[PDB]
Amino acid sequence: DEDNKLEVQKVSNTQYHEVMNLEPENTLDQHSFSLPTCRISESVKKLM
Amino acid sequence: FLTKKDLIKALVENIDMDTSLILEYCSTFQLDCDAVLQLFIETLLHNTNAGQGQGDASMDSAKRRHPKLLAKALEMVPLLTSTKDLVISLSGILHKLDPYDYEMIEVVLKVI
Repeated sequence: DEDNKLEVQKVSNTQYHEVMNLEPENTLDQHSFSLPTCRISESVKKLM
Repeated sequence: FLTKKDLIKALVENIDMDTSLILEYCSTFQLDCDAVLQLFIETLLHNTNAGQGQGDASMDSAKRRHPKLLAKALEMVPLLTSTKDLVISLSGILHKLDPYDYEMIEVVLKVI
């Protein structure tokens, strides 16, 4: 509900321009948290 | 990460390092590549300048290093963007070099 947005609108009021001008070059090994390409049975997808 | 410069000395003292490794290390932590490379060349020549004097057998240990020193020094020169300060410091070191160390003069003048 919107009653918990009292602590949210106080965060979405900051204006920043020094952040979008800097892109960190830090990298991650994101291959360990995705699902590789495969062929699944349509029954499993319909069950999900 | 502003303190990540502290390793720059410790990295340079090692003879065997890749240049692209230094470039990516400087790029990751937002460090100037030209100053690090010129300091790397300065220390590369100073270590062999500081590797001499350990008796009368240091000449044989340095003579094999010198062609490798020049070969590794020549490749990073195109990677810099402003060598004016590097050349000025190299000229100062050359003026501080020994007159009977003609290999140092050969490598220094060729790098210039």
